Amino acid sequence: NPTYFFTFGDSYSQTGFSASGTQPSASNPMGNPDLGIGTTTNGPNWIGYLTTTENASLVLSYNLAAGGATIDNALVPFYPGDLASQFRLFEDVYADKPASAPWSAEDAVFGVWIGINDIGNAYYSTDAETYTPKLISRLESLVEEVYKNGGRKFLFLNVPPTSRSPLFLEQGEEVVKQHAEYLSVYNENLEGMVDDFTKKKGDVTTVLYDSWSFMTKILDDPTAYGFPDATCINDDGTSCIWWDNYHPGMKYHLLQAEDMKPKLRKLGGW
Repeated sequence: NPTYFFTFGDSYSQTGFSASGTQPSASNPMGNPDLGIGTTTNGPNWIGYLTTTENASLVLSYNLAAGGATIDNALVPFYPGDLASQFRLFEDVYADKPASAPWSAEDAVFGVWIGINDIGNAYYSTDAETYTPKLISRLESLVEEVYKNGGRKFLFLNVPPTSRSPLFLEQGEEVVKQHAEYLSVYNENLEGMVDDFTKKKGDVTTVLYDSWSFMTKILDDPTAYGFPDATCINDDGTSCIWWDNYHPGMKYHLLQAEDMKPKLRKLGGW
């Protein structure tokens, strides 16, 4: 009795899963590539950890996330594999519940972690209070497609403090601040959307995971988590919070997955 965990997102979530590659099974829950390959962490990422280390029962991971993704290239554009295209890939291969992924409302969990790149590319050129509702409304319409297919369990991660990644710190404290203020508005509107959707549907199970506060706790007191400081970079993924100037390493992703486990019990796999 597996949980079918379909995920959508950006480079904080990518593993390089191909819908034409080896498919998830009990003996191979990630499908492809091997657990620990394809990420921006030097090892497993939060999805790999949730699927294989923090799981309370069998979880099968179909990870559609792609580096460079924004919500929809008609709003903030980046790479062709935006979130809209990831939902299209889902619609093309898994939405009709094929024998290879025979999911149902009671055993499918749809996880979305998006907005890092939308905010990263729009925080200085748009007004947060009126532009972020357009981003969030487009996210909600994508979620509605999965709802129409029969999905009922949803996991949303808010945007973490990429304002304090080395890439942003180097642009100056006032840019860190402008980005952080915009991001806060986005995350508030995301929360409102998840709450409104949950109430309006009445038949869904949802979790909004506050990655922002979790990461912020570590950045504020890095040595309490085994990191020497909040700014160093090490591509080993474990010596520093940062694997490169914009992405956290496997040690951070493991701490996040361990933090998420109790909050995901209600979704069935944890």
